[PDB]
Amino acid sequence: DSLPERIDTFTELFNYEVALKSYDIRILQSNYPTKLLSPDSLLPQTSDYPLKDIQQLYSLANTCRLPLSPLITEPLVFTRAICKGTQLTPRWFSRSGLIHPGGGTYAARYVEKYPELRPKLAQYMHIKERDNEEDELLESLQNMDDDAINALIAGASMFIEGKEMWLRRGDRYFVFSKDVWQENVANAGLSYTLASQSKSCFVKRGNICWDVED
Ligand SMILES: [Cl-]
Repeated sequence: DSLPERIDTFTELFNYEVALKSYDIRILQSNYPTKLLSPDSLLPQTSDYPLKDIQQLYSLANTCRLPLSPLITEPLVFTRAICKGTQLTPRWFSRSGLIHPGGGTYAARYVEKYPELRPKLAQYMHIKERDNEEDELLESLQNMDDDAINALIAGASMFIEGKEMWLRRGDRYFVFSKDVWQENVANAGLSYTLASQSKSCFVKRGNICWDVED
């Protein structure tokens, strides 16, 4: 038929009423903001901060003995609270950028100093900083590779999370079992390769590099 047309046919073989799970995209967005799912949040934040100011903030946090920069005003109060032992409310976390200029969240660093506030501030931590002390959606999110999580952030058509496949259909994502989606791959006339394990990924849908079968 066509490689891209076979992927359109692939999505039509699914029964979106007998899906193992289903998630409203707007609900998922309010429970998990992008900054708390994104792999870039765990990195030093050189895209939003100048490398020189990141150095000065880290030096102030290491010693506890306020640099002049236009962006470091919010990170500076976090450093003050950490050094002096003062409090920051959940209101503060909800209105912050959530991400510390050195990577990771403000809520995880704060909970490292006050471990008893973990339940109150868990929703402000990155999914990779949470231990899941309460969750099925959090567990699926945590087991997504960087390409699958970034494809969920972007609203991509589909992606493989472990053994299950998530497929978008409007404002929801439907999750299907390994047996159901693998048979549809053969029923459509397709082969797949994970983006992380492929040399070339020219027909990419999320975390999936599609090809024809033989
Ligand atoms: Cl897509």
